[PDB]
Amino acid sequence: MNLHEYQAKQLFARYGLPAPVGYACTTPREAEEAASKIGAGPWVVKCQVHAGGRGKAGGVKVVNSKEDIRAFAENWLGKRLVTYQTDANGQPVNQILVEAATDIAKELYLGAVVDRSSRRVVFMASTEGGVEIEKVAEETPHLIHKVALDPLTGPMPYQGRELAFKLGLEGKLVQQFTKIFMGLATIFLERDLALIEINPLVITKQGDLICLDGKLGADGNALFRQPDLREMRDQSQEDPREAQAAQWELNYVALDGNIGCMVNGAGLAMGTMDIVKLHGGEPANFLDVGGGATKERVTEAFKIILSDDKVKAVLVNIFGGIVRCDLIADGIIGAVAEVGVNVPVVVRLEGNNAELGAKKLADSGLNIIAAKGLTDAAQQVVAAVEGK
Amino acid sequence: MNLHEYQAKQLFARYGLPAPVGYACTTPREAEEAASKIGAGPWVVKCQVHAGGRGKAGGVKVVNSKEDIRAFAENWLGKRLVTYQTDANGQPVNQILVEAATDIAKELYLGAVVDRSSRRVVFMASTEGGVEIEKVAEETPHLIHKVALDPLTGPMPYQGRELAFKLGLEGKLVQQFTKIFMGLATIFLERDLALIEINPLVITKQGDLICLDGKLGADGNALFRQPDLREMRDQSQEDPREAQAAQWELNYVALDGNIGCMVNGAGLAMGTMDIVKLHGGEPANFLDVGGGATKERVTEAFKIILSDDKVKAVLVNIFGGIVRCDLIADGIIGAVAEVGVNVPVVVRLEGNNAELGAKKLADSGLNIIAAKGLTDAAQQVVAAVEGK
Amino acid sequence: SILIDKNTKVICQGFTGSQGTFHSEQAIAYGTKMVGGVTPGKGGTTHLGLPVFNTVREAVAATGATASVIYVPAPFCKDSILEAIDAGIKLIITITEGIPTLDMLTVKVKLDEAGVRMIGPNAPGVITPGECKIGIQPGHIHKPGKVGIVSRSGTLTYEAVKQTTDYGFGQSTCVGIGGDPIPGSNFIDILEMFEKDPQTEAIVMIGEIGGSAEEEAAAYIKEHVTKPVVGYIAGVTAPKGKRMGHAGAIIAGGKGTADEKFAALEAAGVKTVRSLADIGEALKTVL
Amino acid sequence: SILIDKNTKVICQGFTGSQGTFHSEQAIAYGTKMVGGVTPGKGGTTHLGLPVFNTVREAVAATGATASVIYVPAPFCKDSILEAIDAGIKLIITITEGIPTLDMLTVKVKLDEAGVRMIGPNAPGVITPGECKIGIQPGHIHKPGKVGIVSRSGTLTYEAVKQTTDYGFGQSTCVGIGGDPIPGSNFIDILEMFEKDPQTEAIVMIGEIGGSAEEEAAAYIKEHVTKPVVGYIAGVTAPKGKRMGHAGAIIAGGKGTADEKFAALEAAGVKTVRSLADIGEALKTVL
Ligand SMILES: CC(C)(COP(=O)(O)OP(=O)(O)OC[C@H]1O[C@@H](n2cnc3c(N)ncnc32)[C@H](O)[C@@H]1OP(=O)(O)O)[C@@H](O)C(=O)NCCC(=O)NCCS
Ligand SMILES: CC(C)(COP(=O)(O)OP(=O)(O)OC[C@H]1O[C@@H](n2cnc3c(N)ncnc32)[C@H](O)[C@@H]1OP(=O)(O)O)[C@@H](O)C(=O)NCCC(=O)NCCS
Repeated sequence: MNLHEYQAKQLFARYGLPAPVGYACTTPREAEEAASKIGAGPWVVKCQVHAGGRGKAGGVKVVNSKEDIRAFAENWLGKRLVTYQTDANGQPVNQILVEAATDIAKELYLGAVVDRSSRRVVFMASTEGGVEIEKVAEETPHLIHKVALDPLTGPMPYQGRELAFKLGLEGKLVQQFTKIFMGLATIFLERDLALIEINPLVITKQGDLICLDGKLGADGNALFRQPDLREMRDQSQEDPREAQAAQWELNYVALDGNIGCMVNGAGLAMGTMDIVKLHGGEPANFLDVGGGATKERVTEAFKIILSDDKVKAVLVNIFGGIVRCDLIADGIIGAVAEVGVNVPVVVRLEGNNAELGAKKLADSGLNIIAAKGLTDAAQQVVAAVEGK
Repeated sequence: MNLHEYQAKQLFARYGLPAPVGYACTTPREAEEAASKIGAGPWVVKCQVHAGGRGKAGGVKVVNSKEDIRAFAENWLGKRLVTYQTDANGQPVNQILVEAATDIAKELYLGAVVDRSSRRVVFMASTEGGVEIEKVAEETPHLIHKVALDPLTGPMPYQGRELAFKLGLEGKLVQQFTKIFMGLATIFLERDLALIEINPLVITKQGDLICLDGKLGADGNALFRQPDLREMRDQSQEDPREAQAAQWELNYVALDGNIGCMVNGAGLAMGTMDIVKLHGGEPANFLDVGGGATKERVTEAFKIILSDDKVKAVLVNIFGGIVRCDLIADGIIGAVAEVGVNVPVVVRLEGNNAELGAKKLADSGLNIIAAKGLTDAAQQVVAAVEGK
Repeated sequence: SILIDKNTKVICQGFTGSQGTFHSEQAIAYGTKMVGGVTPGKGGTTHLGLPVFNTVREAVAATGATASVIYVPAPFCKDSILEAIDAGIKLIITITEGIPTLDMLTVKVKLDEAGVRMIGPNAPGVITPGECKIGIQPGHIHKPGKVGIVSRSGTLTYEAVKQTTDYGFGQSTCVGIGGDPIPGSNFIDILEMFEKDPQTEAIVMIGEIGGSAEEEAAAYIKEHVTKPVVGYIAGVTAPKGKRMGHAGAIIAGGKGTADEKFAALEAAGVKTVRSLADIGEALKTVL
Repeated sequence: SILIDKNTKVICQGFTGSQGTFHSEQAIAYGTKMVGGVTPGKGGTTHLGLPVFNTVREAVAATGATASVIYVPAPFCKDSILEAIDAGIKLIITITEGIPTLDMLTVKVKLDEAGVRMIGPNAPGVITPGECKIGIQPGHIHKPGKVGIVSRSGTLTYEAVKQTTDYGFGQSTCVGIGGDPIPGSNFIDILEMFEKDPQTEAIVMIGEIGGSAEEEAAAYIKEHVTKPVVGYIAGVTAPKGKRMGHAGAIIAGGKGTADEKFAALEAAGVKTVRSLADIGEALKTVL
């Protein structure tokens, strides 16, 4: 689960980490009024969307008149921002972060993730701030420094200094860097973060470390014990169908194609998509039924999948699960009738009563082919969109 | 460093642990006024001294009239309480804890220490509450249950349940016990405790777990990062010479005997005492100079040691250290003159200029024998008290 | 076969819960030597004709179970697993989905130091066809045989199971290591066990996007696996940086794409197959 | 000799501090191959003619030191020790006194898993007379020899050192394991090293009140130590439950009295001596 920059910064504040003076405003009026609360211009106004690359899309500007803050807020509030990290549809700007201008002397990068290969939370620091960290990892690997949090001891100050000295920091900046590391590592552990990215972590002309930006990722699996983060969820930043599917115990992820996929199992889901791909198809989505395929669940699945116009056929691949193949067929039938599915539906069924459920599908009359095996299923759904 | 029961209970409160309703009062008036703040009698009034066995010494009583609370506070405030756990001189009662009477159904024991053998914080629980835990360990070892906190994971709920089920608790009492364990283990780790002892941990007639008593021991070595505990130190509970010695970088511990021992090194100190013992002597104290034996330090040492009338000779055993043997001799000389040491002083010196410092002692005129070796030193100090 | 057999004595944590009950009934019906269960608060009772204990330690003392299947909701798993480890259980199969990554991070460090093996979490379980079944997998599609299967996915494993039964190869043991980012056991751990297992003649390794377990497993296979390995990775068509169902199925930092794993496996000499439908065929080939 | 020798390359953490400076000068004068020091913030400078580094890792890369002596104030020791362990240092001698017990509890768990050996804290150090000196002990009372000494006390060790030099026995190596409750190394750890050391012909084990390291060491000696062991425990006249100077010198729960240790040692066949002045004599006897 992603947080907004303003939220990450509130959090940083809460942990004594340095971030610009700023306020998240929801109206042009609040935004222009925040200028004076901040002080002397110029001020930085930033759209608050979960995606990055807001800069290159004009959502971040340094203005020097209240009249400008206002114009900016007016231009963006309620509008959707499209960055290279959002789909073509962009993310809604409901807050404009208005902060004090910062005097950048140098730009560093400091971030952390759970490294699956070493099974540790790993902090990463680079003098290559302001740049996409992946790019720096690609090209100048020797400029990225890392430390692994020891699960037995918690973050240790020497790790912060290690990074500080490798960044060539010195003097008070080392102590300051260490503080930031210790607190970010503390936040990481205590809020069950999945990711922290400060890009850029800035050394100001006045010679102080400051978090110019902040990107926090929380572990969704830990939200049950993170009430604060739980409330910070901004649903508007994601395709609503995702949260929609989730209440229904479905995992939905919209894609580009026109062949809807409904499968039980994430692995089978991805694999199904790939097979539709292998057979010249174009998967419109990932939808993992995973929770018992009850009739209503399937109905929901269909509503969610078909809520996308590009969908010109739906492949249903169900291997096993809790419900028997005939009950699954009835639900597909019932969902296709009810939801008024106007598209061809190919179904692959494996398990008890696979054939009886196939028969039930064939005898429905509805445009639902019962495939005989997965390869077949694919070819048939692919074929079923040819022309459509 | 020990805390008072009332302090431990404030702490327990702070961590959501259940303890009686009570107030630490410093005057009979506050004490009698606390009765009504508490409610319906009867009330429990307890002298607050670090030692235990306050009960068997009359410092804990269940009274049923304000007039009684008052009489009790009047009898004890400013007076010293002597228990089997204090020296014959007792500990000052400066607070009377006035708490609500508790309806005891059953008495359990729950405590924790750092177990040096297993190198873990270990919680211990027993159904044998109200009893000295050592006694239960002696006699019914199978009734003491233990769990070791895993340093890598922190206290875990299953450990609390383990103990709960071994105590035969059940129903909500298990959840309640687990909470108490989780919090006591959290306090132990976070406040750098050395010891926790809830005796008794009571199951009330109303069927709830409550901390009738509390005995917390903090790790002195951690006080630099425990500001709260730091302020809780009640110096009046210990021989003042101890804190006195500490500011001077001396480790003093009063004993019974009449042969004062001044040595550098805790090991050498104990060993010195034992040798004086082996040679028919009776050590009056443990005093480890340990910090550079400067002249002033030695002077302080003498003041502290001799501040005990029973002292009829002082053995000084110094092996090495930072100051050369002759400078040490001058300081002994200077301290004996200045402090006006009126007792024989035997000195064992080893290291650079051992003999030159021995000469300096012999040529002082002062009653200071320079021993030739440790066994000798002992025999001479022992001999030096014969008759005196 | 690896991990379990006809002699494995299993206890179930969360035994009296829905899934714990339902899936223990299935285990019991298959002949798995379920010998008991743990549900704090119901010790002293019986369920499915087995004793229910309050703690794993009481259950182990009582039954000698060396394996535990965990059906405890996510919020209490760390606690459960840690309790099992502490009670001496040598094998933990954790079915639970949703365990915080930071909990598995700690658990994994513990599992390794205590020398306890854990298959999962977010896994379907383990089954040695004809001998032992721990988990939620459907026992009727398995056939005692010679192919060992390891997968990060439940359903995809079934596809491979179906195929290997339909080619008459059968399965020695199936290990669903789960879809979480920090699993208790990984491909290399299981692969090594198949290599050392006489009964396993070929191996099917099923992966997906995310992490680098597959790439490392490839490197390991080239160097220490001699039996033939057929491999399949799902997620070729998965967007980057989006969780595809399983917590671990997510391409983080543009690293860990299906193609990379395929290629890394191909380079290590593994027989990869692009369509999961051809796992059986590919086995026939190197068999 | 054990732990260190003429070839041990040592770095010093807290090198530019008072004690770090003073005691490194002594080490240097004795011939210990001090090769550098670490003081965050003074990397790139020189002190005592050795390079000063900002981190232990820079110091190890630079010098190949495998040992580190730590003179860092208590509040920063955990950090220091953990930094050394992480930098690959294989031997840590920690002189620092006052380290919170809970810090050493964690450190000790770490030391053991990382396979790093730590002598201390609150210890005088280690010295292999004639070859290497790390610590604060006075080098001039030692004599290269055949007696290995382990003690929880600094000063008491000197007494034993003096005696063994004055009987001409000399010392193979002296290990002051320190006076803290959770030391990095204990009697059994060091004892085992003396048993396996050809140069050490007899052992002097010096203990005191508190804990049960001596009692366990006795049990160990009976079973695995063949060389003769002379033992001495201080604190016969110590009150219970009162800290006698060293953090670990305290009889907690009426357990760990000097007499118990003496008796436990006697039972294991160790030559105990009641007066520390007769350690030399007792050695002569079993020598
Ligand atoms: C594990 C899971 C199945 C549990 O679901 P569930 O059985 O419906 O949950 P229930 O509440 O019915 O049962 C849980 C039981 O755990 C018990 N429990 C809780 N903490 C426990 C602990 N520490 N030890 C033992 N049992 C514990 C409860 O007592 C409860 O049983 P009860 O009803 O007798 O009180 C579910 O949380 C889950 O993770 N599902 C996803 C599984 C999955 O998709 N796996 C992927 C493989 S492809
Ligand atoms: C360890 C001890 C001797 C340090 O005392 P000290 O030298 O007077 O302290 P100083 O402040 O002079 O020096 C400490 C140095 O550590 C450094 N330091 C702090 N944290 C550090 C770290 N993580 N890594 C490396 N060095 C560090 C400081 O830079 C300081 O040196 P500086 O003056 O160049 O800045 C003292 O705290 C102590 O424990 N004394 C008791 C020793 C004892 O009695 N032992 C028993 C054996 S019998």
